[PDB]
Amino acid sequence: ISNYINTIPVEEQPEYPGNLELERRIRSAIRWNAIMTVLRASKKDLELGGHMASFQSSATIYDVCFNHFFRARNEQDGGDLVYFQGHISPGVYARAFLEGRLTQEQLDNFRQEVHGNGLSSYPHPKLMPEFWQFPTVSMGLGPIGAIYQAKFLKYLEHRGLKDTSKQTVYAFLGDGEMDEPESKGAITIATREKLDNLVFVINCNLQRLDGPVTGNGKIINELEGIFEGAGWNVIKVMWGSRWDELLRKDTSGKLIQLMNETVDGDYQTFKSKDGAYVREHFFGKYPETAALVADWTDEQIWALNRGGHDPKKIYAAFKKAQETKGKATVILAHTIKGYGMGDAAMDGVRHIRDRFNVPVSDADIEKLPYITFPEGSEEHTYLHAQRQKLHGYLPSRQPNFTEKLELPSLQDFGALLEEQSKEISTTIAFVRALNVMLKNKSIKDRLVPIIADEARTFGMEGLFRQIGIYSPEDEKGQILQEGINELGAGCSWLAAATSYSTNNLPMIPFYIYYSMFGFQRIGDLCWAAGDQQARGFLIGGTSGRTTLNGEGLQHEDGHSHIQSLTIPNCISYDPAYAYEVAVIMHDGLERMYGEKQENVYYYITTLNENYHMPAMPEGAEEGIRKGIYKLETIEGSKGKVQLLGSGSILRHVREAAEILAKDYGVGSDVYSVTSFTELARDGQDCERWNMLHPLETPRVPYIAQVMNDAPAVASTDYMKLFAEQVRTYVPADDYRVLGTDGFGRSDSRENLRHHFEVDASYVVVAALGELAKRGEIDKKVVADAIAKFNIDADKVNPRLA
Amino acid sequence: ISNYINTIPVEEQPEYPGNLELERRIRSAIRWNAIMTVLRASKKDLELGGHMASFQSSATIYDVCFNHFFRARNEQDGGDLVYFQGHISPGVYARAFLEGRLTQEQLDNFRQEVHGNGLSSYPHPKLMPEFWQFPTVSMGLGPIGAIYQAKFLKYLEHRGLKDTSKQTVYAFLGDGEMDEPESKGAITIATREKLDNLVFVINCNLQRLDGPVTGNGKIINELEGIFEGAGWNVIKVMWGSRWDELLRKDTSGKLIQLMNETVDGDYQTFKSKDGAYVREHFFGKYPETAALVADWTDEQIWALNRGGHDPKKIYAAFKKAQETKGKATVILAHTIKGYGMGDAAMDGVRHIRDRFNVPVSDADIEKLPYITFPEGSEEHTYLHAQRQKLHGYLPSRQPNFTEKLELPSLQDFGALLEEQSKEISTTIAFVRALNVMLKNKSIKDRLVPIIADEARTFGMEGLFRQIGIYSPEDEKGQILQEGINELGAGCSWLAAATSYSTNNLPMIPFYIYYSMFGFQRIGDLCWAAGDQQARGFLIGGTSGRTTLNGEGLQHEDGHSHIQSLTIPNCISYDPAYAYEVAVIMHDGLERMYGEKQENVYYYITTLNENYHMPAMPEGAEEGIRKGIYKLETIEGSKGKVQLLGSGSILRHVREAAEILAKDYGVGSDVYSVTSFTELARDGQDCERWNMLHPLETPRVPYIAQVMNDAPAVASTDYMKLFAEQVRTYVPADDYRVLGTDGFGRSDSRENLRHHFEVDASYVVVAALGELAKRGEIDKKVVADAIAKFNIDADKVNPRLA
Ligand SMILES: Cc1ncc(C[n+]2csc(CCOP(=O)(O)OP(=O)(O)O)c2C)c(N)n1
Ligand SMILES: Cc1ncc(C[n+]2csc(CCOP(=O)(O)OP(=O)(O)O)c2C)c(N)n1
Ligand SMILES: [Mg+2]
Ligand SMILES: [Mg+2]
Repeated sequence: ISNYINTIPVEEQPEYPGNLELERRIRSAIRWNAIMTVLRASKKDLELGGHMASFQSSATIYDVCFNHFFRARNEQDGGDLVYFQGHISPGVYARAFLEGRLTQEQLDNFRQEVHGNGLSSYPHPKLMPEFWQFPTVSMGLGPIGAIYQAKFLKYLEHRGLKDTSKQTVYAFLGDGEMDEPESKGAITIATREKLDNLVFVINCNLQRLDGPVTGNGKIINELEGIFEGAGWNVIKVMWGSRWDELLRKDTSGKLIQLMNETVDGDYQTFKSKDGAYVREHFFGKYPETAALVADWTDEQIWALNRGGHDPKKIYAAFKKAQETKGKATVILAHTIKGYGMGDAAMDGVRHIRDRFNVPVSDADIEKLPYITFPEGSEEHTYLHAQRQKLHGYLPSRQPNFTEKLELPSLQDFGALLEEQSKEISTTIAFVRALNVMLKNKSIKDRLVPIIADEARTFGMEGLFRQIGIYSPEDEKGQILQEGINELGAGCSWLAAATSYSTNNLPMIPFYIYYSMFGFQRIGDLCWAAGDQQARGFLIGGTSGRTTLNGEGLQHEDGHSHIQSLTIPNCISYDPAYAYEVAVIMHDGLERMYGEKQENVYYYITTLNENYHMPAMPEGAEEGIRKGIYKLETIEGSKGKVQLLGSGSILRHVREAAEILAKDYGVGSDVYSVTSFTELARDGQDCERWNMLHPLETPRVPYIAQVMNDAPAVASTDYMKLFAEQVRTYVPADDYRVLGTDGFGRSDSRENLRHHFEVDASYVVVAALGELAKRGEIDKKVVADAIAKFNIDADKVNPRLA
Repeated sequence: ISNYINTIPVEEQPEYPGNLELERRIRSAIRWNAIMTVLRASKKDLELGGHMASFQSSATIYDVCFNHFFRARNEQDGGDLVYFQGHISPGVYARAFLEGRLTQEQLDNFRQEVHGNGLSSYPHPKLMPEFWQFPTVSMGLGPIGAIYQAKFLKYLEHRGLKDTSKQTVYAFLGDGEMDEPESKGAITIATREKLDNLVFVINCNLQRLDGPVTGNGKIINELEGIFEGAGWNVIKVMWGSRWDELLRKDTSGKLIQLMNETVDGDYQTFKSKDGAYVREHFFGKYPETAALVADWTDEQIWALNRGGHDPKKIYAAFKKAQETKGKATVILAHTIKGYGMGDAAMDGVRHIRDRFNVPVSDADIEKLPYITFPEGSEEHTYLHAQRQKLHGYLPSRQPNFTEKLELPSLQDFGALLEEQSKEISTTIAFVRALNVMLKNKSIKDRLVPIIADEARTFGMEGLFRQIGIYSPEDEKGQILQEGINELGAGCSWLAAATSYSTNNLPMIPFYIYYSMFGFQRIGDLCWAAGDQQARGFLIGGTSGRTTLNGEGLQHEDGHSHIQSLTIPNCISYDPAYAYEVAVIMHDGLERMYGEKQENVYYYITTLNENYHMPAMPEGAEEGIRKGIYKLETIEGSKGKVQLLGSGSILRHVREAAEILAKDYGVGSDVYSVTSFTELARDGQDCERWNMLHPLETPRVPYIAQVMNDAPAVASTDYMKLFAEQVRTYVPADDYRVLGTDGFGRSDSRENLRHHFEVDASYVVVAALGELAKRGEIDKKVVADAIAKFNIDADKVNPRLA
């Protein structure tokens, strides 16, 4: 930790290149319109919300960036990637409005978006696909997402895919937000990777929402201490220009001492007092410091400002950041929260108009008018000139990539469609499918395989020899090895999955990890990825409750699909078979990166269990994509049922079908369900359409088109709700679902499948139970099956075990 | 960063208090039994799994701790709280066996739990309630959990609730695991809170699973740099005692330079070679370093070891940490991964028996026999003597607390059971309920209100004046204000929620935060809390997709209940009314902290929307607890439907009920569903039991004892699955569910409820639709209703919007 003063002394401060007074006129209009936007929303009394205090404290920081640093998307690269702090969005809207990119009508619909001509509260690409780029409102996610975006830009350069050298990634953070573990938890990575294209800009107004970040301490010193410790270049923007004469005049060093010893809480109290209270409780702490302002009027003292409000000090910091190589830079900008808002942070509005010399007359003020700069005006000319020199306007977003990729055909995955000689797993199928893609000339170098330390567990090690590990194992390595860091891997996957938009360079990430540590562990990033329109694959390896058998409670995933079905634009599959994996991956590839350019990402759970992989039935492709297809029909004269299974448990349903027929003369239709979720969604879509078109012929869910009315039983390696979600659409009156509800534990697969009551013996007993409720067989036969299979009818419910 | 040598020079090292030769014998027997345990499991060929290399690298560190530092649970306090590294559990089991706490049959059932008297793969209290305490295998979670556990212990002391001053929290971490953002993301908190009762022990073997943490860097220096910068006391245990002579006679300072400049990758290469290789490639880098070992044999050079394997260096580090105050200490223990296994770091294990001089012939070795120390042997006596001096054995766990609390009765919440005077929200109801608890002499000081920065948003500010904010706003403050850090807040909640077991001191936490940032953001910790048998309350505030209307996409929660239903021992509720909040909170209190001592925690979503709160219907209490009860029946002669709602949408369902009756002559039963999830679980339980007992009187799902067979419609502020989950158990053939599937966006509550198709209008159309399909009313009536209500039947499905 250094003294509590600017890192860049005035003697090393470059001349400011802009027109300060003109820039302030423009900035005042931006401040005014931002406030107007929020107040007009408030007018409506619809509890719309919206903030003002934060943008007021960071406005000047952003203003210097828009006038002298931020590069917009251009023909060479995507421009600077700015992770705008979420709640200062009203300031971004105000500026875009002044630049003529948004209309008054849109500002007037700030926070009312359902009817189409509105503005989102925060940066949501999914809601404003041509405007926002990075969802930052969910705090903590901005900072780590930025780190990995910066890393991904270096990767694209190193791999010879795109020259991103002129791009800077800016993460605009709040100081309270730095308490999120995700905010500082990955900062050493920027040093390991020498991310000199990354700048963290922390607005140190010393406050969170409901109080100071650390009133009894010095949050700026805390941040400096740990970032410096992590190898970052730290630039503190502490004081404005008026302090420069005062500091060089302090030959005693007591002013510095005074500044260093004062704590956050006290600096914040001074901010509320007055110029007299200041010379008294601050400058008046020591005679030498009190003597420095002895010849100062109380008004001249109150004029002393924080560095984050002085364009000259701000500019020096971003310039130094821009010049720095070898490591990332973090700028700690000292500001006043609710700057110039006196009242809280009609008289209040008048105070603001006056404080910032806003060009709004007394006759118009009550109309809360927006201010505009006419073409020909000095303000209009300068606003646009500065931006034209930096390549246009931002933020802006391109929702589709321009190039046409020549994707592999399903035929290209032919070997995976045939019966397998060796027993393999769906994870081995996934790796083989990836190898098929790495043979495609068009996309082979666009693929981005990602792992979180573990590769061998997923049989990814063979790929290493072929494409190597990215390690600026060299700078040309293709695989991203992110270590024991699922959030980080997820952020790399997200940067890759959105490169198609950000850099007009489609990249296709496959991130494979232990499924339990996916949505459960990085779920907020997964939701953010949907907002960001990510197009990529999440492969949840070692999936299924009973299948990663020895690992136990915190590893056995019988519910990731329940978490994944909550994401609207995540498409989820739980395939059993080698060929389904191939069809599913080919289709996802086509949908996301073919002409359709569908904005969805995929989640495929894969397995670590080897078994016989049969050939794909002729014509089953569409059913596989839609979610279900009839695999086999077994003959039986005594009764008929339908049996459904997915992932590793389909095996055992299929065994149950043999037993039902051989031992009980009960025929069955047997379905592989590659996606209960896609089927449930299709069902809801049909039910919804039907309800809204009462005069039309009811539409039929795909699952109801595949199935008949015979009593049905489903079993999967996931909790019962996974299969129960399609109940409403299943055309049979009786539908019984078995599942792995309950905490996992270590044992053999056989023991866990019996414990969770999903194995063949339970499927059989479940099927006979339905046939008994129909009278087709005597209840006694079900009782006898239970004893026959050594099923303990009285063991505790697995959910409670 | 300091030089790459021990922090503690030999000169300041205390004399080792133990019997080194006897300790080594005992330690070798533990290493052996640990290996035997895993190899026997392997032989079964059931893919059980299990690690050996990591415990070998950390065995000596744990050994010094077990013999000289770890305090077991005792009469005065819970002893030291040791977060053992997940996957060195075989070593803990081996020591426990040697201590006579586990039988051979248990070791022989390592990773086969299902039949009882087995052992979990990792620390899972839910599975071994009297043994393990803290679930750590989900790497990342142990370090942050440990930080907040240490802070919680300080809180307990500061609040005068329990003298925890003699307890130390030890977090045993891997160096690769430190990459998880959660591992270092909160390390600054330990400094803010002066956690001198916290010791992080990082096993620096330089390796994660598939390779080095940073082969081209120095992971120990990275860790030292950031922890030092975060204000921690860092103690490096780099080199064993054989190096002391070398460092002492090297007046050139070259050995140190050489140690400093060598990177992790090269150090790992040395360990894979031999003495000659080290002499040439390490010491041979400089004439002076070559000179230091010129008269050493290659064997003597090869004997040089890493500090983490020398009991004397280990002891000095732990003793120093024990005397360090004002901040937490992190010990960076340098070790060799695959220690003593060398060749592969039945007989290929005789290398291990010879390496550690294990008393087993080259003929019994194939039988993988366990070593024990008979009562009376020098080893047995010493093993137990050292532990007795430390109060017994650990880990161990007490499942229930001993004291009896005198809990508030439901009548104590009587004011909340009456009609409220003004329109309030369920969040206001929650705060009023907490206030009733704060008046109970028995539990008032055991309550732990927890917030993540925002308090005003949840109306928690009034409490600040009453019970204060914990700030060691002073150290007697009761509310934990964790800032913008949901994971940290969750970790404080977890420490509080398990204090009943850990410290035999029941504390009752209530963590309120924005519901979107609950399971979605800290879901892996919520799963771990379940494993840890947490008993507390998670209050998801500002919940419901349409209800936190202006906030938009990353805030509007219409799915946390889908995430929460995945945790077996989380009981979830979405009440509509203040009296339901009261009944649920009272019941939860009695279940978890009353004589039942049920191992479940609660999740209650609450709202930020005010509306009329009617009085509780007489006798509705149990129905509120169970999940559903009938509110009223409205007459109508043209048809009959059932209408269900929960949370903020119930009042709109009631509006629909009035519209149906008054405009269409359609009567209704109206139900408030307080918990769709508990009803679904009850139904699954009933059906499971019935089908396993085909001849017995079947169990009737609770929901089926409340609802009848008239067509039903449900609507809630959550995606359709939340209400669909009970379909199988609803006793009506038509059950239509409305929900908030799709990404949220900013608008008025009215606009969002119409966009998400969940408002009164849609419920009416849904109900009329069912009647028309029964030919009870003309299909035209539905079409006209759609028109009358300005419903756009062709707008896109909200799930895709
Ligand atoms: C994960 C998450 N938790 C909580 C919030 C709610 N929130 C909105 S503004 C705010 C305070 C932000 O303080 P700080 O980061 O210091 O920024 P400032 O407004 O001072 O610039 C919080 C906690 C959020 N957006 N995301
Ligand atoms: C969140 C999470 N991700 C992945 C794993 C899988 N895993 C088991 S051991 C291991 C490597 C651990 O390396 P390190 O932390 O360095 O410990 P060591 O065994 O070297 O002492 C990993 C990643 C896990 N347990 N938890
Ligand atoms: Mg702040
Ligand atoms: Mg390691």
